[PDB]
Amino acid sequence: MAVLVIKLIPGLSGDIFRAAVELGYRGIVIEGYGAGGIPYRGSDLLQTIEELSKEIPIVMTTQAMYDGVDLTRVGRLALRAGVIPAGDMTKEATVTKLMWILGHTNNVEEIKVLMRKNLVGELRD
Amino acid sequence: MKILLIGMGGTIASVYEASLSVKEVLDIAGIKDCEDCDFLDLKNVDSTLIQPEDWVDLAETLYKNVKKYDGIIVTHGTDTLAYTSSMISFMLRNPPIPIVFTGSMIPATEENSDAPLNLQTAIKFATSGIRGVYVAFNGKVMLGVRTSKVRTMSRDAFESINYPIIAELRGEDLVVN
Repeated sequence: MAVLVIKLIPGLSGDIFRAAVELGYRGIVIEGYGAGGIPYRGSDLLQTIEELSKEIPIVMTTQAMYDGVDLTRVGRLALRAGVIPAGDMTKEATVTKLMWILGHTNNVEEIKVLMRKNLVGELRD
Repeated sequence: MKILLIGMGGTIASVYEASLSVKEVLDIAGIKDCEDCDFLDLKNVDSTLIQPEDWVDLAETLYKNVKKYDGIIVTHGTDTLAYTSSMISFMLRNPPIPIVFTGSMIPATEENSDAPLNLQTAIKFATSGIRGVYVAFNGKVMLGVRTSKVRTMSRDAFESINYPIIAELRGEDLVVN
């Protein structure tokens, strides 16, 4: 049921993510840069995420206020690593949607579908 | 015709812990002509203490009352108001009535309180028959899953993010957007 929300900043490694899985956290939300930044050089983040993504759901939203995230167009990268996009969801809707889904399922492939589907108007899909 | 008001406490109810019951909150806020209302103090706690289990009880309760009332209002501390409203939106997929969260930046016992406006806003929308989960604040009504607390020291504390404002109480009119 438990969820960790981390804001991406420069000089931030995978090590803390590894430790959340290792602490029994069930999901991670990342406030990426802009429309979905994911550092892929000078950083183990892209590696580390690519590992943990196929264990727990790793959700990508933005640290900005307006305009969701568009990994399709750094983003494609993360998507191909296992990152689940929050699209245009609020931070609150993103956290609570994930949690709601968790207590129902543990399977990352299913979560990715539900997290992508518009349930109650939270999301433009 | 008939609305239920459910207290969870918050800054609106303090004399953040809810000293004041929800019925008392409505009174001091200045909504007198409401006996075709009922009241239920579910919590009476500082909202920064809100936990996922609190969400479960509220939704349980909300489920007990959707077929019993025409509209439902939940008063809340502002700090986590939008987490609750978002989570209830998922737990109550497709409510048959409006369900409207609100609260205030200034306690209702102060004479500058935004509680009168937010409460009149929630009332006007809960009697509107426009179904779903919403947040009422500073004259505006926002979708519960699209609402975020955006300012920490202003009356205009909440905003619809990536979505348009649902309605707006202008004078005594509900202008749907």
